[PDB]
Amino acid sequence: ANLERTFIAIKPDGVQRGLVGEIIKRFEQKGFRLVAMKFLRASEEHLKQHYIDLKDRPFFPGLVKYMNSGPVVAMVWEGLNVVKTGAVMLGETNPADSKPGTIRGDFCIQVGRNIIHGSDSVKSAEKEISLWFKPEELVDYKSCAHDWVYE
Amino acid sequence: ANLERTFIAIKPDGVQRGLVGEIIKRFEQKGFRLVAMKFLRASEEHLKQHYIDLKDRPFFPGLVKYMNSGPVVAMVWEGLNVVKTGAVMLGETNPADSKPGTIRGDFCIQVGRNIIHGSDSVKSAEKEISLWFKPEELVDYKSCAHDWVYE
Amino acid sequence: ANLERTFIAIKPDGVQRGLVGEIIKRFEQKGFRLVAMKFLRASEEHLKQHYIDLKDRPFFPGLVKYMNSGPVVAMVWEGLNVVKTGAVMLGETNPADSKPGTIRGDFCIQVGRNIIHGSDSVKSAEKEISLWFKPEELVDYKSCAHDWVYE
Amino acid sequence: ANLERTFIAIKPDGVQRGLVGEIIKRFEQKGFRLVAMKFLRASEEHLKQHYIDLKDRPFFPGLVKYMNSGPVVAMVWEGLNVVKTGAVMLGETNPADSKPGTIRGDFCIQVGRNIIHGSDSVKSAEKEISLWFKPEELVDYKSCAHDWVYE
Amino acid sequence: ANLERTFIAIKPDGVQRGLVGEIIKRFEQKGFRLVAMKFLRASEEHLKQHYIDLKDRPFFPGLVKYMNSGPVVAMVWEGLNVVKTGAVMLGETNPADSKPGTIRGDFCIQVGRNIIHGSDSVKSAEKEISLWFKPEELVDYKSCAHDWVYE
Amino acid sequence: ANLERTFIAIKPDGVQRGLVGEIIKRFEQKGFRLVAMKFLRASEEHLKQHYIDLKDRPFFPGLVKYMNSGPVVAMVWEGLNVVKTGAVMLGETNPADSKPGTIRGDFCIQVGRNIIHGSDSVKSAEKEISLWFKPEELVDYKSCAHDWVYE
Repeated sequence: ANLERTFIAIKPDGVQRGLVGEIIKRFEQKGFRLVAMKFLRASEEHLKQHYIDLKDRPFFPGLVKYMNSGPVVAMVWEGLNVVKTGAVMLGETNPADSKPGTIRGDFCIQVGRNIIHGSDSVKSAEKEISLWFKPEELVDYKSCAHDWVYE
Repeated sequence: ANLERTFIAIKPDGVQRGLVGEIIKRFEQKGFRLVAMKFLRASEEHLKQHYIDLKDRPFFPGLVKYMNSGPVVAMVWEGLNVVKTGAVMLGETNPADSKPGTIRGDFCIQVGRNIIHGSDSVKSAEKEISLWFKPEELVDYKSCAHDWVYE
Repeated sequence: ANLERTFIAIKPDGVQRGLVGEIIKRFEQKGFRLVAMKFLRASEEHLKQHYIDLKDRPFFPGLVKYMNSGPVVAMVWEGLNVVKTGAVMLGETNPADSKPGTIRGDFCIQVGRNIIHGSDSVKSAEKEISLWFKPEELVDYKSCAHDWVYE
Repeated sequence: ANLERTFIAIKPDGVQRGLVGEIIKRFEQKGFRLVAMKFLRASEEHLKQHYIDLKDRPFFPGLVKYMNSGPVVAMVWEGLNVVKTGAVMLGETNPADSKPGTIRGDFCIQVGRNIIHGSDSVKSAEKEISLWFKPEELVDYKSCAHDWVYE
Repeated sequence: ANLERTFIAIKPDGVQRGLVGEIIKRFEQKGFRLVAMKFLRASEEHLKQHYIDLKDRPFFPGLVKYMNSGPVVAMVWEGLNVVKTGAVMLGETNPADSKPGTIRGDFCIQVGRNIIHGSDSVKSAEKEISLWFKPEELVDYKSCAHDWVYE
Repeated sequence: ANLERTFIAIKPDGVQRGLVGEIIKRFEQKGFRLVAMKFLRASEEHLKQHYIDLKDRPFFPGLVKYMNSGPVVAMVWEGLNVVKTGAVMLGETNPADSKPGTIRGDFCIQVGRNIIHGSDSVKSAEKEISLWFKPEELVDYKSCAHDWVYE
């Protein structure tokens, strides 16, 4: 009954390279419902919170600097298995392993410029939704094609 | 030689979700030849015959009712290995497993609303072609690009 | 006036050149409803009835020859002002006078190879629909997006 | 000149019909800079402020109704003559007068379901921007391709 | 008449902004025949020859500097009225005046960064083809779809 | 490393079937840099050198015949791991094994009409580049988006 949500952020390279519309189209055409969306330059402290699990990695400062180097598009999407399916659609974390047809497979080359983030679990998703969105920014509506996407 | 043919049907949800053009385009761009095509609401009797091998399964009444709940686009496509290759282009029957780049992978979420049918064997293909089309609704012509698609 | 219908045929060149999906997509995305569709080689006799107002013109033989030279995709589309708007979408009769973004403007060059026909008036649409389709081939269903296309 | 901004809102019909990505791609590909974006159900109050110059009009309570009937994507885009040019890109107010190639020409049919709003003048834009966005929601960054879009 | 040629050049901003595939696709989809294509950084001397008519204009040095500032894609396309029709497809010289659906209307903003050049007459085309291409770089072949593009 | 180059040739079938723009777009959008491009009918003598290793095979004559039967688009592309990644983008040598989302998977059917060639190694690539291009045909410039594709 198809209420799972995931957090997806188009990274500053995705914005800079003019991919926002293309990426959103992929999620819309698949049948997922856009729940929330905002555009911002994320603060350093916010990004450190987001990537708290990577804080002791040598690449972490560079990741935070890159993730703050331009605006991101932050989104929440709803649908059956949106967490795992969203991850499939994005492609492997490293664009190198990413297959053609996927977002990273189609559009990027290096892991440190891999255009998009998607939650890696339901638990991570709910943390990330809380971090990036106030509850009232999550919009409840019913898609007109819902009964053709779901039995 | 006379090339292999497959039966492709765009299901009520694929029509409803506005994917008819997108789907046909993928077959045309691959180099397959459209042999036949019609748009209809398949009667429950016609669907009972299409799914006759499933007449004793518990889901059969619901399947037939669903498949009768909107029009389908019924098609025959020709080409080398079109049955197997068409099936790959459609993706796995469960969209949860279908890869980005495939029809079901790109455009749908749940197996009960999986937008499209393709024949699963040459046997099944000929069965399906004979059921859904009169032999005179199958058009013979040579694609202008045939000698660039086939040696 | 939202039940108006037009007759659209993809001409033999439009089929040969692989434009069936593209064409259908433009009608779907606009919000029009597909009512009927089939794929056939129209007989010379059928085409003489379609072009009956022109039977005494010198270009008649060549017109019927062209329209019979391969299969066409015959369609009925429904919506508010679909006749006039559909015509605008197609472009002008001469592709050279058809603007970029129209079907003829984007996809063909010469008036005698102008890929697509659309009815020129409601009167001609009603005539053409009857000629090419039996009433039982016209499917009645409601678009899930209807209430977002129409007030 | 180059720092002009306009207010673009994708109406509830454009969201419902899966056109958000499509619309953003058009502005991206043109060379305009996205300054702000958010997704929200606009309150009846907010909408009455936005349409305050029609309070005393027949069509007001149902307009405010439609515009509150689903979420909208509110955006601020920057560029030379973006107000006038954005308007041309959207098409005419009535989709029936909107040329193929424009957003309304391509995607919708009826004036009460015309998918998108754009500012009608520079003064209107600065009014709309200040109504719909906090100043801190407007992001200042430089497009990597700026020097290839502008002398 | 179907053997007319035109010179089309993607300017350095069109290459930088990743529009080469898109542009070529528009010409291919129209039915025109690619006759010659090369990628180069045009020399200052070459450019001064190309713009010989404007050699006494104040802006000529800056124009040559721009046009030398990155590579261009130089092309020759063949077809009926391709000089005039190519021009239409590109849009007006000033992207402010170019309509949605045209190359310039869809993809650029400022006249100085107007992404593409096409010949303005048969005489200009022949001059430009002689300047930019060696005779042996124009390739003779017949499109497989020629009889479907031309009567 | 980031300055690796590969050789990509769009075979005569790829040109004939109007896939030049589509192919180039896939490389552009990935973030690879176009270094060199020309369009020619490769002579039997040139193709004999290109396939020199296969000169004693029974299929060699028909291979050369095919590859000389129309023009090709020869390209050099640059970027990190572009040889291997380019290969993945193209799909397997046999279109039957090529996944949807790949060039051969999406656009062709038979191994002997498989639309495109890419280098199979760095060694091969440099050999092919020397054969197909003069060194002065390889253009040095920096992509405006370089710093958003690469760390």
